Amino acid sequence: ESADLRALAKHLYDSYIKSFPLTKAKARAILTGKTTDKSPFVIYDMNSLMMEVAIRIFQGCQFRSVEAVQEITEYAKSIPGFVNLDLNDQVTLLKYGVHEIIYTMLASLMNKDGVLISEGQGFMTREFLKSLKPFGDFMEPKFEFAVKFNALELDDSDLAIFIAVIILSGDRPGLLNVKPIEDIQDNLLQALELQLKLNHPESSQLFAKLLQKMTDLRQIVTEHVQLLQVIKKTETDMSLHPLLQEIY
Amino acid sequence: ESADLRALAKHLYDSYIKSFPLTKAKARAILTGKTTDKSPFVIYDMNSLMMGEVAIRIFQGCQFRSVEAVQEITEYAKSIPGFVNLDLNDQVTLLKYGVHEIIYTMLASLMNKDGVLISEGQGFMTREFLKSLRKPFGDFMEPKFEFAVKFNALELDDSDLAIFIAVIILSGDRPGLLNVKPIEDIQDNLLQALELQLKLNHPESSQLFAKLLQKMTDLRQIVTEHVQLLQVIKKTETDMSLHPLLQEIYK
Ligand SMILES: CCCCCCCCOc1ccc(C(=O)N[C@H](C(=O)O)C(C)C)cc1
Repeated sequence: ESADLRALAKHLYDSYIKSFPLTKAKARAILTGKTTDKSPFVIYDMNSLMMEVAIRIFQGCQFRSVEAVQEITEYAKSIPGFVNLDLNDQVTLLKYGVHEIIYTMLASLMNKDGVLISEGQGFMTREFLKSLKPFGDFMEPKFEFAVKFNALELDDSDLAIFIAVIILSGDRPGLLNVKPIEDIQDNLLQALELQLKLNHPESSQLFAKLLQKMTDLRQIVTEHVQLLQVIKKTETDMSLHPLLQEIY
Repeated sequence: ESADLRALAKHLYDSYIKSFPLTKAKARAILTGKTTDKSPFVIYDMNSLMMGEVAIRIFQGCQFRSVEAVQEITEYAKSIPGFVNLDLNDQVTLLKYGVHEIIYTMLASLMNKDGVLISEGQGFMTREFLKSLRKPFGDFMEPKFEFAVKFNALELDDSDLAIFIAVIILSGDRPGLLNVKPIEDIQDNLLQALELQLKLNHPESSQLFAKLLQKMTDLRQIVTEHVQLLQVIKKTETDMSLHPLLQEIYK
């Protein structure tokens, strides 16, 4: 029924809005399309940054991603059926799902020339990011993914359902009861297909093309974790990282 | 019109039968009870293999079959409407990156949880025998089996796979492509054809289209994994030759 499908899609949209402060609609109005309201502060070089450095930028993105994990966790609890799953499976779905969501939503904050930081009050250029040490290789593959992903011109109402599809994957390692997970995802996939067909009636096979993006997403995440343990061989020692590295 | 999509599906299935000598339909008839003029000889250990270095012999055997498969996939690709009209470097690029994703898709038709058909279905090599091979080589086929058991649960037949194999070839996110838009135009048409085919062939099968497309992630990971394993071999086995066609596909 278009009935419960449209009703599920509005439910998820409203919950997405409540859970994520910086929407895509708002990031775009700030980005290359600019409201004549308040320009963000631009970080293009060391002196504008001041106004290790590659390590504190790295650490700042960790702080932000820990915040996002909690925004995504509350969103997932609004997906019908998610909280009725086995508690271990809920934890497993979030553990393996959260990077994919982070890089998905980060694309909403990026264009080919940079990424919004600090709730949109800043803008760090793509060029300044490449100009770092081993840390110059972190954000480039996300910019390359973002550029191709944003070419799909999804909006928040589309991304709300797509994010739920990612969370309810079904193939995460260690799940205990796969069936209700794939049952929920089936119904989310149906809602996503109808949502794309009504929201983008002239965008042929957009559903299929969105699903193909999960390929690049999982490769991006796989690639991110390998660089993450490469720097466990640059930063290594001393103890005044107390509960800090515990929180991360 | 849906009528044009059915004709596209029929064309591709017809070329598939012509290009691939061992279909899933024949593989499943050999594997299951069915025909007993098709019963394979089973290789599960050294002496049954001796009756049909060992690890390397088996690996050169896989290499030859792989080269054979590239030739068959290449023949199939030329039948995909528009493929031969595209720029040449791109045809080559599409084949370079598509070939192994297709080989591991079609290899599932030859697999069950216990082993894999070989020598055009005359033989069956056990999954445990392949895993007991010396070190680097015991690890080649096991992720392939793991993929196949999940992929075979979709219950696709050759007419479904013909269209899916064409979707894979005509990607357009392949590294180094010159003109992406004519590629995506073909793939869009193929995706409509796949979508209609699954809805008609598997009517009671909810969201099979989405589930099948999601499987393109597992294929990408298997190739990536496989490429890492081959780097190990090139260093431990300096007296061993990869095939030129396979060398040029890998970079
Ligand atoms: C069907 C007639 C010949 C039977 C041989 C069956 C052996 C299983 O089929 C395989 C097994 C492994 C591969 C494979 O991954 N080959 C690798 C590749 O081309 O990347 C390496 C040989 C390089 C390809 C085909």
